[PDB]
Parts: sequence; structure tokens; C-alpha cells
Amino acid sequence: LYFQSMYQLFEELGKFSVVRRCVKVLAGQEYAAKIINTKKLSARDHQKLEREARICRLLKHPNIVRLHDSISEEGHHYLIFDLVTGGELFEDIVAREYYSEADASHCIQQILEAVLHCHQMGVVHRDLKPENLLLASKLKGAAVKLADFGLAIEVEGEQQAWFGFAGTPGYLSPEVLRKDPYGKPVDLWACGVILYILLVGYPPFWDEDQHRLYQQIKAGAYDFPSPEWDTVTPEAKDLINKMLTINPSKRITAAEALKHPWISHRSTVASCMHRQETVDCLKKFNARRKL
Ligand SMILES: O=C1Nc2ccccc2/C1=C1/Nc2ccccc2/C1=N\OCC[C@@H](O)CO
Repeated sequence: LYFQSMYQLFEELGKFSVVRRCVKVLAGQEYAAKIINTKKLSARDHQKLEREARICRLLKHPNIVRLHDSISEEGHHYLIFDLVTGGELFEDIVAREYYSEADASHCIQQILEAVLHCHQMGVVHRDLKPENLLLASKLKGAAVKLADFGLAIEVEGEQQAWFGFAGTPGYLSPEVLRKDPYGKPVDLWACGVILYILLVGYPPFWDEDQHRLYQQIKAGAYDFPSPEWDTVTPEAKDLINKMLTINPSKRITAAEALKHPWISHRSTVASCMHRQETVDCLKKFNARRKL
């Protein structure tokens, strides 16, 4: 009755939920509505929606999409955010004529600033993956924006706890797979996975057998094969090694990654060589995520 009174829904943008473009009619302004069907939810999932709404109002950062309204109706809940109009970063990269380590580094720098902000606010995302990395607009030099904090949790300082088995198979951290207490480091692991894909166009851990995948993640069994990693700077590999560290107490933090020479000295450390095989391989990677 009441949401349909104020917003008009148009096309679908993505999918847990669906996200549709809406217009707030009488204000003549557009947003993205994350629309959750609340029948397909337990008592605990309803309570987690109130936490999701809470978390999203806390976060004010240029690299995080902002929440504008939270409306619950008969069967549904509506979270109304800023509309960002450039689509996935990963889909944008493949349409570019030039793509280098310097571009990867600037993307990761923006992501890490988003993640530092979350961590400073006591918020751990838990599910960072390509799907959450949107572009503010179609304009050149648009900001990378984090969208969707559906699995995000609130942490108490630097305390670790067993918050549940949650996340996406290829980006899951060893500590979560071992069923160990976890916290902020889970997000840095996921960033290492994202940085690896950004450099070569394929993921560090992959197996058609999920149980084997999990054993690979838990062992830290990734490598940098020739020929394609031969033209990657040692400092990009070094950053990846420090994010994909199996022991979360030893893993690099967001604050530390932002001071890493490949990030903070991008302009004199990151390669500017076009990586055409990354572009081509990422197109294939994207196609598999959509299939
Ligand atoms: O503008 C947007 N504000 C948001 C707030 C939360 C979640 C998604 C979006 C979003 C999106 N805007 C656009 C524009 C073009 C293509 C996709 C797309 C979006 N989201 O896509 C779905 C991804 C997300 O649901 C995965 O967790």
C-alpha cells in the first residue's frame, strides 16, 4: 500500500533479493530499491534486516553507496539507495582500450578506503566480490562504489568471534572455512582475491569440486605462473602475498595496505604496461559469473 504510494519501480539492475531502478515520483528523483521478500525469511533474517538498515545508515564515504530510506510493507522490505549508473567495474574494465597495473592499483586503493571506513565503524562486509564493485557513473574517472551489505556484521573493537558460515565460495577466507573465530581480516583476504583477478583476469583458487576448492584456500595454494605473471611488478605480488596470508593475525590490514608502495606510490611503482590478456581473460571470467 505505502511504498507503491511514493516510488515507481522500473527495470531490474540485479539480484537473496532484487534491485530495481525506482523514481520517487513527486520528488522526480531516481534511486535503486533493494527489494527483499520477507516470507522467505526467518525470525533471525528479519532481525538481520534491521541490522543491515542500521549498518548502511552509518556508512558515509564516497566509495560506498548511501542509504536514503527503509520501508517495510505486507510481504516486502525496501532499502532505497543512491543510484549508481556505471555498472560493474569488471564489466567496464573489459570495454577499455587500455588497462594496466596502475588502473588495478587505483581501483584497489578506492576499495581499501571503503573497507577502512567500514572497519573504523566496526563493520565487516564478509562477502566482498566483483558483484559489489559498481561504478558511480558512465563518465570517465567515475568512482568505484561498494554496494550491498546484506551479509555485513557489526564487530566489537578487534574481537574475533564465530559469526557463522557466510560468504561466496571463491572469496571465502581460511579462518571461516576452518570454523575459527574471525573478524576484519576476512575482508582483506577477499581483496587479495579481487587484486589477483584484476591483474590477470582469472581467480587464484578454482576447482569444480567445492571441497577441493576449500582445501586449496585453506592451504594457501595459489601461484603466479609464467608467462603472464612475468610482467607483473614484484610489489603487486608482494601485496597479494600479504593479503592472501593464511594466518589472519599476520595478514595485512586495510590501514597497512593503503600505505603499501604499490598503492601509496602507485605513480612510481605500479606498471603502466597494457595487459591485453587480462582484458580478454576477464571477459571470460565475467561470462562464467553470469551463466
Ligand atoms: O545503483 C545501485 N545502487 C545499489 C545499491 C545496492 C545494491 C545495488 C545497487 C545499484 C546498482 N546499480 C546498477 C547499475 C547497473 C547495473 C547494476 C547495478 C546495481 N546493482 O547490481 C546488483 C549487484 C548487487 O545486488 C550484488 O550484491
